[PDB]
Amino acid sequence: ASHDKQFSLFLHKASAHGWKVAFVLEELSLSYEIVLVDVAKNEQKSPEFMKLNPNGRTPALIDHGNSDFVIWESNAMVQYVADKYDTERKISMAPGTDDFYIQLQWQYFQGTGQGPYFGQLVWFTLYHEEKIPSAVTRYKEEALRVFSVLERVLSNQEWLVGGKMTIADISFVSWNDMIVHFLDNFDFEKEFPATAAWHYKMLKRPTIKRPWDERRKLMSRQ
Amino acid sequence: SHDKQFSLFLHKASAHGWKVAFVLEELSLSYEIVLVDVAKNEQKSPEFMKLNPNGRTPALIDHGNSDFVIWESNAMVQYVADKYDTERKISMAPGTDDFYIQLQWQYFQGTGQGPYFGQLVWFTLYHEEKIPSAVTRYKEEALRVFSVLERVLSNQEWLVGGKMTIADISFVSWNDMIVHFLDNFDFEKEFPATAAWHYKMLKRPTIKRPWDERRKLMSRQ
Ligand SMILES: N[C@@H](CCC(=O)N[C@@H](CSSC[C@H](NC(=O)CC[C@H](N)C(=O)O)C(=O)NCC(=O)O)C(=O)NCC(=O)O)C(=O)O
Ligand SMILES: N[C@@H](CCC(=O)N[C@@H](CSSC[C@H](NC(=O)CC[C@H](N)C(=O)O)C(=O)NCC(=O)O)C(=O)NCC(=O)O)C(=O)O
Ligand SMILES: [Cl-]
Ligand SMILES: [Cl-]
Repeated sequence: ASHDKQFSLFLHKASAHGWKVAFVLEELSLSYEIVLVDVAKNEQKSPEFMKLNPNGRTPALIDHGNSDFVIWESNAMVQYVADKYDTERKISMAPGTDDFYIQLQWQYFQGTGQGPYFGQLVWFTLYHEEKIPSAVTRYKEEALRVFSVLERVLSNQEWLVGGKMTIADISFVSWNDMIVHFLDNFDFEKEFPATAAWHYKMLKRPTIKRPWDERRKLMSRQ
Repeated sequence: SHDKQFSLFLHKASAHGWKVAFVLEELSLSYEIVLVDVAKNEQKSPEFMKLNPNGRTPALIDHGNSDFVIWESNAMVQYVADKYDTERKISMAPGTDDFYIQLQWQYFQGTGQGPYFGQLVWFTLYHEEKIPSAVTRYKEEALRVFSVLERVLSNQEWLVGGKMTIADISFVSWNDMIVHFLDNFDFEKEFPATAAWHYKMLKRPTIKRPWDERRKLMSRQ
């Protein structure tokens, strides 16, 4: 509000979800200011943040270029910015097309399949009040299953939809980079070669590397 | 093998396929239910994985659109509503701000209600080990989901656009299924606005009819 960027992006630094939106904003050359919402201090349950998102979870977006339009759910945030602002369709499918709905299917797989299950692996590994190996194993195996699904497609085609990198592919990047540290003796390239190549190719793009380097800086020992 | 516009592949006990059936009914679109029995691991069959590489129900084939195949229940709903609800009886207009609010709520359903409700069911009934702290974690999360809905629905009739849409409809099947997994739970007493909203939708014949079909199928092994 007291910055001149088109978007306010509210995120928690350790989360996969806000940075995903940042990747897309960078790709689309849209200006944004990050506003940190510190989940470690329970700031996501503050009245201020819950006015933005009644779910009380990060991230959320305010589009100051559209009369301060507020939207949450990281995948819906991505869809909103791509549909409205990716005029040249550099990284998104045209609305209405069959491909748009396949692009949507893949984002729902990311949001409902990758995200919550990766999140439960992290939860039972680090944050649950007791250590439960059967629960950790359940979600470790699920993470590997998710990689296998991606591999089954990406070993046969370059990108998830439309013959080029889109918001569907981009949406997996942050969680995929985060999760490898929670898997046993994990060699990404060895175990899922096509998925690894796809992941690392995206991560080399300066539009994606810059915010990801910023996350690393924010989380690093100051 | 049938003359209906859609083949809807679902598992009878799942919340997700019936949600799609509700929307098909609302839009007077013809469909044939094709059961994929998860109890027999049919969701990992070669035939089904050709439809959905994730190997989870449901999936859709639109025989009115060159046998278009799509999976993820919320994406299936969006496709059907965007393409066929031209009068916008139960959906927001594509492109509009309200479309993205409608999308936000469907993602809350798909990423927030569904997976957490599903883990409650999992740790209650299906996990090899019985783990009280896991059951507690997801019971509390289910109640939290209701509290989010209540925060909104106590102040406005519908989630978006001043009308019942696919956003509201998407919560119905799971909200009926979950209450049997909660202790000492009186929906109306605990979350009065959410309860009234839910019960109103469940009463619609477009929703009750497929839900009664679910009951029928559930009753027979
Ligand atoms: N579908 C939503 C998901 C949004 C989401 O997951 N937001 C997280 C980002 S913080 S990152 C994920 C977060 N981790 C934690 O809460 C651990 C914090 C640790 N104790 C500390 O002190 O830092 C978490 O929610 N773990 C449990 C789980 O995933 O089920 C959040 O706000 N969580 C806070 C809350 O729920 O109150 C979207 O895509 O936008
Ligand atoms: N985001 C997807 C979710 C799709 C989904 O959850 N599909 C389920 C429907 S069956 S219902 C949910 C299912 N239940 C079970 O696996 C127990 C089944 C019992 N024995 C019976 O016979 O009904 C399950 O996946 N429980 C664990 C969890 O939710 O994490 C499925 O195919 N599961 C099979 C699989 O994953 O192999 C969508 O919305 O489309
Ligand atoms: Cl975030
Ligand atoms: Cl199903």
